[PDB]
Amino acid sequence: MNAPPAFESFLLFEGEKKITINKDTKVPNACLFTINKEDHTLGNIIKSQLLKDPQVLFAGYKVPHPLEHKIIIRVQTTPDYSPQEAFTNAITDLISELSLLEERFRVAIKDKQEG
Amino acid sequence: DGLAGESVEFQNLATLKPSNKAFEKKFRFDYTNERALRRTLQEDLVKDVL
Amino acid sequence: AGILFEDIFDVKDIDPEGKKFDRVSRLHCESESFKMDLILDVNIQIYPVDLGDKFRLVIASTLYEDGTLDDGEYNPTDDRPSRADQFEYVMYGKVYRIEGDETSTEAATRLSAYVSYGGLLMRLQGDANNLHGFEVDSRVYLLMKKLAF
Amino acid sequence: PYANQPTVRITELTDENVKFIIENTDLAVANSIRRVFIAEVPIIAIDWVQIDANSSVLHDEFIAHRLGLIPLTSDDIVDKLQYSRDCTCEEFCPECSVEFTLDVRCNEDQTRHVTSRDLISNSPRVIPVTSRQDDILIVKLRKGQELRLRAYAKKGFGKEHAKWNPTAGVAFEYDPDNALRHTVYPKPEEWPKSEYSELDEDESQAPYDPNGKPERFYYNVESCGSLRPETIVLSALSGLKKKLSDLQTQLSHEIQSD
Amino acid sequence: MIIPVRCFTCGKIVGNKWEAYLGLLQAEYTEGDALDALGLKRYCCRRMLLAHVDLIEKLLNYAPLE
Ligand SMILES: [Zn+2]
Ligand SMILES: [Zn+2]
Repeated sequence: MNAPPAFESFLLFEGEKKITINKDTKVPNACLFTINKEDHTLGNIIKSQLLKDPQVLFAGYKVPHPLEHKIIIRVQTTPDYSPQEAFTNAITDLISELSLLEERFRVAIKDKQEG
Repeated sequence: DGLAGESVEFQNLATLKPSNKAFEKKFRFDYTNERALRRTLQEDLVKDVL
Repeated sequence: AGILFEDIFDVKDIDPEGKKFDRVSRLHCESESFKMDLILDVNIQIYPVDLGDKFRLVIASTLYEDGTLDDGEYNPTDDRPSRADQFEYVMYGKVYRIEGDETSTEAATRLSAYVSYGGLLMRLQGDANNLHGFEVDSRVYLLMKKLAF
Repeated sequence: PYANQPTVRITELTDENVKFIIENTDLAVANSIRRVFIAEVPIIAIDWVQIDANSSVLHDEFIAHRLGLIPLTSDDIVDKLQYSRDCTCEEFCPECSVEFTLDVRCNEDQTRHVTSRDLISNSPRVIPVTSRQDDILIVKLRKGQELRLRAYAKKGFGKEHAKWNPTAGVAFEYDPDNALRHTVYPKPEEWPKSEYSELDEDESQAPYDPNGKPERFYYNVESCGSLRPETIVLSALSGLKKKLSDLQTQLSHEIQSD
Repeated sequence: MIIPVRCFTCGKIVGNKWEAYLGLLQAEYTEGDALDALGLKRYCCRRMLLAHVDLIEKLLNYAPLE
């Protein structure tokens, strides 16, 4: 009777923020990015892209509870490199790589048809 | 005894079932061999215990 | 300096009670000058070793030449000189037991340093003269390099 | 401190499935692209059934359940229509939905086979998979029974329900020879060789490789019939790009607000 | 009772194949060849034509009128 619907996994609720930044107090230059209504699709690629950057000292996400739709990403970089710009660069260059992959796949398909 | 059953742990009794010879050489603290005292205690205690 | 020990070894026997695990094995090595035993456990998978090979094992308390006694933490972003640049296999552990042939009157002549690198053990058994730099509850490194000879 | 330049090579292009290879990319990107292939792919499907007279033997909900699983071709319609939740009108508008109708009544003596062909759609291009192989049997009617109803179709993705799952099964596989030791075979000789394995028949598995990253990820996206496989790949990549862009915009707004 | 529309595990449409499966078994073909003649490679989708019971016929035997 109380099974949740299907739209509460991706659709935002009124008042609920898509992303929230929270600075950590245990170590300097460390913030936990909390993402709402998402899953491993949008966190694993960002985790790996952050891992590629050498200036990022720490990078990793988790799922507080599988039924609940939220992921926390913790990022810790060098003191001369804020984690906000690290996250922004990771997202931007991941977008660029995905677009390039799209373009290459499309040209490969169009060449494969009768060619 | 008057103790709760939660804060009790299994232990062993060192002075139970020795041999008479070993019990003497483990709980007597021989105060004659000054070399052992220098090895174990410091110089400012061997003279005091002697 | 911080060189707690330095000497050439050579391997004479590998897992003599039979290989138990699949990535670690016993290295019953021997010295060449100080004549001391060695029961080092290396990752045979990533760093294969065969019998007869010689290596320069150097137990050092720190990886820096100036010896600044690092606190202990992973900081890849570091441009300072590191002694590991001339070693193909470096590990980090903490010695936990220093057994020796002590008696009630005369001091020990042979000690035995037991160090555990987070699971990989080593017994550097030998005389009690060159093991003065080993104290219980202290961080140490390995810093070995196989010799081409 | 930047990403990589992946390469693509199609090995088999057909109208039912595509086998392509992605090289020089991270495992996480590959797995995410797979999961987007399965879950987050826009596609049209039946999601609102109005039953007026159902005299069949099956349940009233059974008809709707079966109708929900009937694929609908959306090669150039899914990109145009908008999600019904974000619509700015009332009732299922044709601009954001597609109407269907089914009116079959077994009059003759022989039993009827109500198939997907009976779904008369208002739009020409939004039809069940019957263009160019028999049709999806809905129910069987007998003399005296009938089934009249009309349904509307909307856009959705597999994350909401399995009706919007275009791909049948994605055969994701990387590193056919067990070179990275990501799996340890107790007896390698007892296992068969992967389809894409380049090693000879003598050696069982490739030797260990310490400094080696996973590359050359293989794909076998298999379309159910609604969307074309390459169309599925393009739509999934475009959706992932849109999600990344929205996340970047939200992060930028959050940073400026602070 | 009736053939499903899609395979539970995979998702491939199998609803439009029960009649064809019966016909191919009818002519001369046997099951082991009929299944791959229809185009079912994965073993997960092959249970839909082997394990399925066709109980809709008995239900249709109870015709309401005439
Ligand atoms: Zn509308
Ligand atoms: Zn199946």
